[PDB]
Amino acid sequence: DPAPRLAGPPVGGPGNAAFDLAPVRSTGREMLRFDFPGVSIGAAHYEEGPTGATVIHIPAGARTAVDARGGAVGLSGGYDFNHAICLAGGAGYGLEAGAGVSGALLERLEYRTGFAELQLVSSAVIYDFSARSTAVYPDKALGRAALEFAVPGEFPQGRAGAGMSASAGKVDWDRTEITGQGAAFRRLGDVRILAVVVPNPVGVIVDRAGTVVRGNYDAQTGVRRHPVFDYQEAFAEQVPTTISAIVTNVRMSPVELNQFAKQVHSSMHRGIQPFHTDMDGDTLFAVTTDEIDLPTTPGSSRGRLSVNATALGAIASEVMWDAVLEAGK
Amino acid sequence: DPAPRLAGPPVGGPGNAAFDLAPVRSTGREMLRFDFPGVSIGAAHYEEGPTGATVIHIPAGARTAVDARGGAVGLSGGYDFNHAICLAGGAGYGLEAGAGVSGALLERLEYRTGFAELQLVSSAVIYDFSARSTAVYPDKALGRAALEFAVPGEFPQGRAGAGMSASAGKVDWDRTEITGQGAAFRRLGDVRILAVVVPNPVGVIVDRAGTVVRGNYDAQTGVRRHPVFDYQEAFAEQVPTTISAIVTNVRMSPVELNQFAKQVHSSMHRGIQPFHTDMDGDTLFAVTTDEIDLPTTPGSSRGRLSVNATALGAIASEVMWDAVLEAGK
Amino acid sequence: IAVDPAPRLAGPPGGPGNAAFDLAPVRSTGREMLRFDFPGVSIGAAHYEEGPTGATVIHIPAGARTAVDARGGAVGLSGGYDFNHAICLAGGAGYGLEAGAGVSGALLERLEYRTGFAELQLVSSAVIYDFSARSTAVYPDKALGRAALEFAVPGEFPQGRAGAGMSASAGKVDWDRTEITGQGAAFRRLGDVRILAVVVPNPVGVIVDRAGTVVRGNYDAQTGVRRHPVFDYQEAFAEQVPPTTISAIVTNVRMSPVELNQFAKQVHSSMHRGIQPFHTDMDGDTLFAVTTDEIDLPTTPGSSRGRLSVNATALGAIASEVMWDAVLEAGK
Amino acid sequence: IAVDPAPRLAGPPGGPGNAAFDLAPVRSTGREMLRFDFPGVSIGAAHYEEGPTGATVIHIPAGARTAVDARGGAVGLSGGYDFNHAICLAGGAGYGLEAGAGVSGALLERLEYRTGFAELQLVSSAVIYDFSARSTAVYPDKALGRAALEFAVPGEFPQGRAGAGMSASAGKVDWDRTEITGQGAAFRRLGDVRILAVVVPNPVGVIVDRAGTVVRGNYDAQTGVRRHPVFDYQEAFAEQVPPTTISAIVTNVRMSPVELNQFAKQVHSSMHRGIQPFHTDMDGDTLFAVTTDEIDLPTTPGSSRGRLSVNATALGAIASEVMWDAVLEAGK
Ligand SMILES: [Cl-]
Ligand SMILES: [Cl-]
Ligand SMILES: [Cl-]
Ligand SMILES: [Cl-]
Ligand SMILES: [Cl-]
Ligand SMILES: [Cl-]
Ligand SMILES: [Cl-]
Ligand SMILES: [Cl-]
Repeated sequence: DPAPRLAGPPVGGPGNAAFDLAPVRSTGREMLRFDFPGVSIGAAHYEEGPTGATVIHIPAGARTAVDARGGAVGLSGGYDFNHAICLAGGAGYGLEAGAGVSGALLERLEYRTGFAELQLVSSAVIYDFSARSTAVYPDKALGRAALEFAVPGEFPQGRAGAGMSASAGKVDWDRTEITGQGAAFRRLGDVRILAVVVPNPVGVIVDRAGTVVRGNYDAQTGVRRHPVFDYQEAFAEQVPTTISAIVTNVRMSPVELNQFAKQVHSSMHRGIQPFHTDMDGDTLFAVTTDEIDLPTTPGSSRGRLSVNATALGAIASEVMWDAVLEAGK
Repeated sequence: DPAPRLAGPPVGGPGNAAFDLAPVRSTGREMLRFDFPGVSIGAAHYEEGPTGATVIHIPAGARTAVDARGGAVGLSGGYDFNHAICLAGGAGYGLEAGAGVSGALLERLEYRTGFAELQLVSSAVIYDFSARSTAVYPDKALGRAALEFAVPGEFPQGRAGAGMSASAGKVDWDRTEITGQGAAFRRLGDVRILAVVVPNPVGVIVDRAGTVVRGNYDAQTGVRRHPVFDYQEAFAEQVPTTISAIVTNVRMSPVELNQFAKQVHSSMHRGIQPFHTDMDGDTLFAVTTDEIDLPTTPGSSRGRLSVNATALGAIASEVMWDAVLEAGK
Repeated sequence: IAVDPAPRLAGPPGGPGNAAFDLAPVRSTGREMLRFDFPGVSIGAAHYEEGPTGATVIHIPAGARTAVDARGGAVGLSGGYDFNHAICLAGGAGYGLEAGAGVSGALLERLEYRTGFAELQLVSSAVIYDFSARSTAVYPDKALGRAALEFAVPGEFPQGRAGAGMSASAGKVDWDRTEITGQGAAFRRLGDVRILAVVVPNPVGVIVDRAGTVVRGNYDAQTGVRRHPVFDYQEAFAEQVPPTTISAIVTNVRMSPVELNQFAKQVHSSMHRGIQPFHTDMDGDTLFAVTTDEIDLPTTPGSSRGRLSVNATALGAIASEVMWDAVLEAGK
Repeated sequence: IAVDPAPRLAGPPGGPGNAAFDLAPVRSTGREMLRFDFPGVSIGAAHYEEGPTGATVIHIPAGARTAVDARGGAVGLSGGYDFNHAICLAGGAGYGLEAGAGVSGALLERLEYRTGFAELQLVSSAVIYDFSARSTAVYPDKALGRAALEFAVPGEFPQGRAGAGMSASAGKVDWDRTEITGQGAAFRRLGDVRILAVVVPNPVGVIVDRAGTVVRGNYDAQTGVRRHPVFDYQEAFAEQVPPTTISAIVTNVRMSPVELNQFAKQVHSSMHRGIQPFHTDMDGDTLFAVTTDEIDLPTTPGSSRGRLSVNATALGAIASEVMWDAVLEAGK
């Protein structure tokens, strides 16, 4: 039962043109540290929003699967191979941050443009305008800044980057609470799994016991409700987005990687409820650096079908739940 | 903590040609009764398998969305409008049951064949051969029988129809348990929601507290395990299907219905874990009889965004969890 | 081909169904047999005279990686697997998917009822609606699918009114101008490379040759000629709004799942050259792209004819021509 | 069109990028202006001489229901929304998606920075890779997209080397045979019905006319003629294996989401008539089908020209011809 963080009602607010916007390097509430060679993370925000962008930079490039769900997807690129993933606020306007990343990467490549040297950035967005009283959005300059701020082995938890103005629980805006962004990391032997998430759900964040921990908080009661209780009573009366990434170092074929993405994404309906709704633009990127082979056969002491991409997906699903809970903390 | 129902190892077994197969009307462990005009359910099995088929008959026809996930889908038709949904065992061979339904419906239509009089049956299957020691599968005659046995307002819970030899928890077959089929029903005002499920998951059935209730039972310990505990230890050591239907009477557009299907299907990763894996052929049919309008605006005392298809999806997700728990009981 | 200019109007359309008849499968021989050299690939074609309707089965007993491309609002598909031991094409609209169950059951029996997951016999099936072209309600049933498998012959294909093509037809702006088509196949061997195309065109649109001439469908008995449907459509709009094809490519060239899928889409779209309109809401157009995984593409795509000349796209372009030839055989 | 037979080889391809230049947007006028009567639809085209590269923006301020059809292995798409206030087509490969951000930001400013979910300004963008056709690394940036919006003119389209078409090219079996294309548009009014096609063909394949003649791309300077790529591909295989197009249709006819989506697929596939090969792994082919929802189809599909003559499929067939005309304008 954490203390509430109600977003409150928005107030006609100023947009980008009204300000000389200074990027700020986001530090969040605390820094997660981890060991994942070849992966860097940067996060930048404008205090003016507040709104921001979070960039996962994999300079060598990495094979990717994208799983998009719901009626409000805001996606650019969605490539099967990426040098960066850019997550941002600002609704569709915030896809501009990824253009800032792309242009910067072209500069770093000394303006080479061979079809194979193309720098590929996939971007996804949350609508974060109800949670504040301005129209500032992540722009090209903010995406460039997030890339510039990227470093190996660090992630700023909470109100940082794309998570500045993320919020949950939207049966009614009077009960919506600020979330954040979150990350979690596990290493098993040589295997590495990093989960990054920016939950801006219509639904609420739920822990492993089934407790609603963030979103749909009623100030009249002091208690959070699972949305289904509201929905069911609404029917009886009246009749008559989360953007995320997994990054791993395990080699998976295109088909395995795509099904892994679907599996991990669906697993997030455990910690976010409802999820994958028409109201949401839920988008997960599954990224592999293609470093570690799975064994040719899937046995172990733990079972005949225990070491495969599905197994990896189950583990990664837990890392992602932990990240969602970090974002809601 | 229910008593175990381990499937045990399969034993070269006989197939359909070896028997004079008599359809049996499946009664299960108990009958669910409900009120849903225009919907009938029949279930038939062969004791010889044991294996069976469950048919949802909507004689007027109903708009449908199909959501298929994983690497082992076995689907026929997958139509956007159906007179029947046929769920069966027998792996891909059991898709034949749906042909029995289709042919019977043509007969009932007096052999009319105008493109608009076409009788549309969508079928999906589970692989149920590891859970028994024969190669008998649901054939045309069994599908016809299931249709013949269909009645309004009844569903046979447990080991009935397609659920005869369904099983869960397949990290290792020594720990796999027999499930069944399940159904649940809710009425809210005029709104009706029926969930039908045949869980044959690689994963396990999980209740709302997070307890593993069916699948991955270790006879050496007397306890069921969430598969992720096995998977994670397998990695540390070695490196280095569910078919379902919702049926409702609420009018939804094609787009709403499709997103509703996705939402409800993903919600099942709460009660089945892992879910939507490469190993699974998970297929959900969302069917509406298009009887009840939702209101033009989505408000109620419960919230400004409380009465819409997403709301319906959240409610239906709970009905489906209840059905999954019925199947595992 | 030399297409026969003569009309073959289907005519209009209280039809009897399967059990009204003592249905004996007939091995379809069509108008002519195509012979092709592609070890591992057999084709069987069976029909019921009483429809007339039929099924055509491509049997690849090793199993072969497959991509499925389905378009339009009227798809009738079973299985649609990424690996198949057989592809079953049939008449009878959705009822004719039953033929593929006949194939599946027969293959299980041939496998001595083994049911290990790696032993599952996988059949993908697709259908055309062929009831407008005849009075009956007879459809390709499980017996007919089993018969088409039993009748499969290595390296032979019956052109014309045979198997699934027995009551196929084209050009459906008005049924008075619809003509019977058939099924068709074509084959090319280029070096070591083998490409087989099989098609059962039952289009809303018409069959068009490489010169742009409409050669089958939309025959107006009042004019004696076939014109493109667009002329009828444009005249219809000016007046009233005043101010399926099922097919397979089979090749022996190794393609990854991703390459094979995009090859399928390319070849399928290429068929809008020979069938117009195509991929419509009215159509259940479904193409299966199958590779037997026998021969590698070179690791680099060069030749004397260009730096990007030997790759899956190039193979797709070649296969597209084989498919157009098959479409013209069906319409001949 | 009368296509110019003369070659326009792109030539081969250490190129400077955007900030190397003081980049002034130029309003593109192309070779000729198409004028069309479609209230609510404007087109702006802007280029940078220093590329040369550009962007073409279709501005529909009411917003319009859209279906997106994307094919191939090289798609470069932003938004891909089911409802759009603008469509932005650009060069610069994935970098040129930035032009659409310029459009989006400008539209937000025009909306006085209102951000209610029902007020969100939705821009879908798609790109061609046009860097082989020039030395520079200049790409359509946010300023260029904003300029293309600012330059939008109701009912006018600049044909040829203009906007996104400034460095578009066709026929990429070998770059030595690649020719500059352009952008193209065509428009038809039939009764009350309006159909606009816009295309930016940068294909791997070639542009083909209705007679089957290759008219742009794969020009062999050693022969003086263009032949179909398949001749090169087949010769390449015999030797070595021995024994993007971005486009939009815009119409005023009401179509449901399902009809509009299948219309998009039909029209897109129809472009394999005029662009061959098409929908290849090599291509990022993306078509936007947009309806302004002004006029109903009749409730029944009859006319004197047939019982199934007035429906979305019929509209698709008509629109397919408008699109082929646009492709030929681009290649002229
Ligand atoms: Cl929000
Ligand atoms: Cl927890
Ligand atoms: Cl199993
Ligand atoms: Cl429970
Ligand atoms: Cl027909
Ligand atoms: Cl045989
Ligand atoms: Cl190019
Ligand atoms: Cl303007």
